[PDB]
Amino acid sequence: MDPSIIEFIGEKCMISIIPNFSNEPLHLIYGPVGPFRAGFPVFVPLWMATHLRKQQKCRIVPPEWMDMDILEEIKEEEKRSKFFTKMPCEHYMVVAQLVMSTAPDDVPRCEELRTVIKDIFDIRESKLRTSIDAFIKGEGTYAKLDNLTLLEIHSVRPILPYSLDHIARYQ
Amino acid sequence: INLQAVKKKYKEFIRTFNEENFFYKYRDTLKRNYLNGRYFLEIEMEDLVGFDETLADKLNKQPTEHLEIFEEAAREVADEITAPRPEHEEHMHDIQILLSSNANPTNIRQLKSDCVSKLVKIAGIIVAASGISAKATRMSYALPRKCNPKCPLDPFFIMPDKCKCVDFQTLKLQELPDFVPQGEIPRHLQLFCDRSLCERVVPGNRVLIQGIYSIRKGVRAPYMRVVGITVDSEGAGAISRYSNITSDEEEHFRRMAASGDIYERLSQSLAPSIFGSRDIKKAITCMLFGGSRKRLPDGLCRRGDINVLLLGDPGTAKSQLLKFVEKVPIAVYTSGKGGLTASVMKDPQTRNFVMEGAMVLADGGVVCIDEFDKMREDDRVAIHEAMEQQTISIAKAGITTTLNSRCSVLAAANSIFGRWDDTKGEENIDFMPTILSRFDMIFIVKDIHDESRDITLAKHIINVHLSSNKSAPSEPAEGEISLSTFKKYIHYCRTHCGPRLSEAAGEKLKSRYVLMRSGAGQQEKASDKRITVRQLEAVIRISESLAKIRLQPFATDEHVNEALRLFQVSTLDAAM
Amino acid sequence: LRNDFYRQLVGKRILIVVNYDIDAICASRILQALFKYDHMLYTVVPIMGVTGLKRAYGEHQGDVKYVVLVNCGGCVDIVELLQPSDDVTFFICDSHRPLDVCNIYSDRQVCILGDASLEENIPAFETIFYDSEGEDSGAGESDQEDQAPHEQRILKQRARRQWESERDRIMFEYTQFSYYGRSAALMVFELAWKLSKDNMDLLWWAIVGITEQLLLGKIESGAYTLELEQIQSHVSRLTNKTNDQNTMSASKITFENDLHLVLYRHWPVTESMRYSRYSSCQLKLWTLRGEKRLHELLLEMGLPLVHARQTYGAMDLVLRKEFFSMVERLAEKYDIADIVYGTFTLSYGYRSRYAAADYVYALLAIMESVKKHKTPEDCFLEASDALSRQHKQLLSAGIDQAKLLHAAVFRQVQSSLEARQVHSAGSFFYYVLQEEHAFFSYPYALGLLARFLLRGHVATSRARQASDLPLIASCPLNASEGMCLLVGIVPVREDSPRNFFGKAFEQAAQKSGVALLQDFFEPAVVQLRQSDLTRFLDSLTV
Ligand SMILES: Nc1ncnc2c1ncn2[C@@H]1O[C@H](COP(=O)(O)OP(=O)(O)OP(=O)(O)O)[C@@H](O)[C@H]1O
Repeated sequence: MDPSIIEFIGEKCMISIIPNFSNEPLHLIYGPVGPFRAGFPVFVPLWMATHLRKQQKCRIVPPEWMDMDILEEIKEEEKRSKFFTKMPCEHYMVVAQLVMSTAPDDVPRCEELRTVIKDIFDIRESKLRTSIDAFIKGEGTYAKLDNLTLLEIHSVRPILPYSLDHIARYQ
Repeated sequence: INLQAVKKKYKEFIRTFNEENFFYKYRDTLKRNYLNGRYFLEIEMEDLVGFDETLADKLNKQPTEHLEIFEEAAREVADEITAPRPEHEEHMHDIQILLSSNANPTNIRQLKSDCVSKLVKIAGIIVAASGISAKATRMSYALPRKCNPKCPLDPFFIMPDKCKCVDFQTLKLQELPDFVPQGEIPRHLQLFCDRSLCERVVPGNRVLIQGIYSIRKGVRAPYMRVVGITVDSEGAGAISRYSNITSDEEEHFRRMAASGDIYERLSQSLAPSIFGSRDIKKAITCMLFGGSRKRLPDGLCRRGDINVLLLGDPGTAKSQLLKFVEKVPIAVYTSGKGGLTASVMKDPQTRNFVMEGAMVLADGGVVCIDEFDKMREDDRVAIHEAMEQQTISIAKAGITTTLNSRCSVLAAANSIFGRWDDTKGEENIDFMPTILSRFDMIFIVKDIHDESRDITLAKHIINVHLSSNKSAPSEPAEGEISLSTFKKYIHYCRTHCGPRLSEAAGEKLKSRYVLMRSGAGQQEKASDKRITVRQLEAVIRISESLAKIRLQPFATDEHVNEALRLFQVSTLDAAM
Repeated sequence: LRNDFYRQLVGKRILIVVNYDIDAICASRILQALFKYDHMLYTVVPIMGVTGLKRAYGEHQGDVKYVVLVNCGGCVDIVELLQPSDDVTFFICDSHRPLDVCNIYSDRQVCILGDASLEENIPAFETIFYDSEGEDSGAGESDQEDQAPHEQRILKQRARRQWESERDRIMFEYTQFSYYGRSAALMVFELAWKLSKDNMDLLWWAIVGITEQLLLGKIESGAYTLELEQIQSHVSRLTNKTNDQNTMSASKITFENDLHLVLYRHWPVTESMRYSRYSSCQLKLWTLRGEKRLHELLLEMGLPLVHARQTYGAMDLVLRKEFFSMVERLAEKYDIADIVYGTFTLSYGYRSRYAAADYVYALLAIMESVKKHKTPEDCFLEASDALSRQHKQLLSAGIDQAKLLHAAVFRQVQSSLEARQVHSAGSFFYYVLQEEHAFFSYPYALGLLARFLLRGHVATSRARQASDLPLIASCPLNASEGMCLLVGIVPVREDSPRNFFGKAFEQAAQKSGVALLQDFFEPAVVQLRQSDLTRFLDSLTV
């Protein structure tokens, strides 16, 4: 648990971009990568778009779950979500930060998305405290993940359990 | 309009505050106030220019309405985030706002008809303020005629099970001493405070203020309230009870503490313009720090602080030194002519015997006076008492509320004929010894001649007294700097540590005081003609003070050889 | 031109930046960023003086290949200065142009950035080392006894005749006057612009580089009313967004026609109309009358007096928007004409909108000649760690420090003037000073001192007989036990006719010569003993 440790997890996820070159001094690295030729999309992980966009080589575009409309209806789904809601790729709180950091030289609508993603973030986080104001009787066989994410749950992990076990031992 | 504001602008304003680094909001601040019951929030007044260029210039003119459109926007933006789901808004709650700025301070002498119903900024000083009665918002002003067989002409019964309740305190303000009171005396003003800012200002402090000058009823009346108070930085203008000091400040502080060249650094701190007089000065600074107020299972609330003495021929800079000790946490100063009585007056309203109460005003501060000499004895007995038990009693009319106050005290003096008395015998004081006994320090001043000292005190003063010299070269000295630090540093150091002695100090101190009293008695017997618990119980306070200095709880008697060699000055002074 | 040489630059290097300047940091931080782009590690350098340079090379006495120095060159025949230089790649890019040609030739270990409309020294070497008298080039350099492939020895006569008749132009070089020339890193901007670098902050940095010595009174711009085309042509023509610019961070930078009065933005007015020279001296405020004429102008503008002691930022709206909308037109008729100039501005975000030159007057105030003995180099490392968008707690401290200095400046000027310390002392004017300040220890502030007294006295107490005469000044350093600093400075309003004093002080050095130093690559400066100037001044009259 760190701000970057889970980027050695999460940053491996995939996006799809367009570079500006022909094939490089080497053409392709033996692996799942596809061939490099300007003017067309190519699918990549995310430990390069950092390296690439600021290397002034190419453009970049996001996945589809980054919008306004889908992330304006998912919240009203979440409002009645007595348990959980829709989960676009399940570590989407970090791709947004590493995209909206550099990318906004060309990306559209680079603030209102921040507005809505925090507006979902806070509501689900405050949800993930009220589990605790009902969690009774040492019920360590009954709890919630059903459409939970990861980037929230490290914000609880060292507080509650590390003491909860040796405390609520009595029941 | 009422709604186009709340409809989008204020409601999205808080939502829109954005700098990456993902801090730059008032949302998280609002929630982390909410969680802990605070119910407030702060803003500047030149951030809205970072949002628009009009609303601010409307905030000045119609503030009283805008500062409720804020409250509505605040709660309707905050209760969405109260919701974990629809099941933990137990019930909503109301808040108060604060705004601040750094524009410019004003003076009371310009508060006139044009500066009315309008925002301002001033800087003054405080005397006292009221208690905490009440005021509320609604319940189930003119209450008109209709009723709601007949029910006549205004039968309205308040249902105060169904009424509400907020706070009310009525603060006060006097001016500063450098804005033409010269051909006058200083005027002052009374104030108003609303919900969460009682017990935010004790009297006797320097203020910044953000307020508004509005009326209540053509000769009609004035008043002012807080529109988001803040405070002063006259070095540390307001650093007297609370803490916005940070780990950085604690770090710098305690990193100064272990620095074992701080005390001899601080014996040269008070006077960037005066020469010499260092052994006089090694315990004008410890007087601030104070020792320990150790109560016990029996009665003995033994004397906490210490007390100072000095008398000497003029021409050695007494006055400037005491004015400086006033300057550098909280204190006051008079000298002579003032009391023996306390204040049982009567508000002509209601005709009762209230207690206005000013050794009260140093209950954590201190006090300094000159001329215990030239103020006669009708007002010395109440102060005979106060400074040994601190239980300032009252027994005048049908009240026996023996309140108390913990204050120390500093004494200058003037003896007749210079060192005429100080050479010969019993004309040290002309009055009595039990306020010469009941003190700690015993430091006499002389102005003896020597040509080297003469010529040096000549040129030393000239470079001081030439053209406001000290812009560049004062702080470039080693560590003799920044009284502001001293204020905040004391208000730390006094309010943390609970020190007390070791084993090895006790026997050495007992033997030393034994030899002192034995020498006094031998001077009695070696002259065929003529030592309190107070002396021990005071000199212990210098060990207390020193351990307070270095932040070590336990201190040694080898650490305190300095203190007892300071008391040596007293001993060989009252040598006769 | 290094669209061809830059492809040599991959291997190891050393990036030196000679003595402190705003050209320095501006032209060098950009290159730091460049060289951390193509994956090379490199070295940035402080210079406190040419001895620091020689010990630096001593400290870097290796065979490092692509060694660089920028904004220097006129010190030695640098081949002679530099023994281990055998085939090593040197680079100059300096704007102090009037350099000897011994440094230019020997095309192995230098880079001739010779490019100008002045073909003035073409045969300048064809007689110095090529000919000689009293020494087989087949010239005077070789034998002179009628052996070189009216008398047998008129060889030397014609040789020295040509030599001296063109020392008429050699004495014109390095022995009449000095200056600087062109920019510090605008050439470097256009260099990098081929490599697709649209760093708006780099444009701001080079704007800082120019607006230092765009001070058409201090050092000439020349390109200025041509760069109102040129720099805009760099930036304005290439627009990445025609419709999407209502953004928070680093909105694409702009240009507007504004003024050079000090710190109009961050302070109140009536103290900030008081500390510049051009507004003050042309209104004469250190006398009482100037406040009255100022006041009667404030009438015509009809600003409130109370407002004129509030911060401009702190004013209400309509005045603080209409301010310059008024001042530009009804100031032309009341003695002051030429504070309006061409500069830029931009905000990072919401805090406030910094003024495109208001860093340099904090930078100049970051020269803290403190007694800690370290702080010049730390001041450098702070300065280049300041110009970013990131570090900004310190720029406000810089502004505060700057303003309190600038309002300490006047405090000495009234003190000095109306006691009539303006000693004529013959052909030029002369000033003397007694003890030390942390304010005006170093000489940048010292030239700033001189350039308020000068206009004040020489404009206002004389006829037009002596309004064109030069300047000197003492400045003691109780720092170094007594050295009695001096600086040379020019007469009034002659932009191109710059310093005689590139060497001119050396006349008295030639006559008698006493412990003189020229440790700075700066020519317009000298350093002395504590009081060994008086007879040296009697020498240094003519
Ligand atoms: N030791 C000293 N060094 C430098 N300045 C001094 C010294 N003593 C006195 N002064 C100057 O004299 C003034 C101090 O005189 P001060 O007011 O203390 O006399 P005083 O103690 O009030 O006399 P008295 O006790 O008779 O009233 C200061 O303003 C200071 O400038």
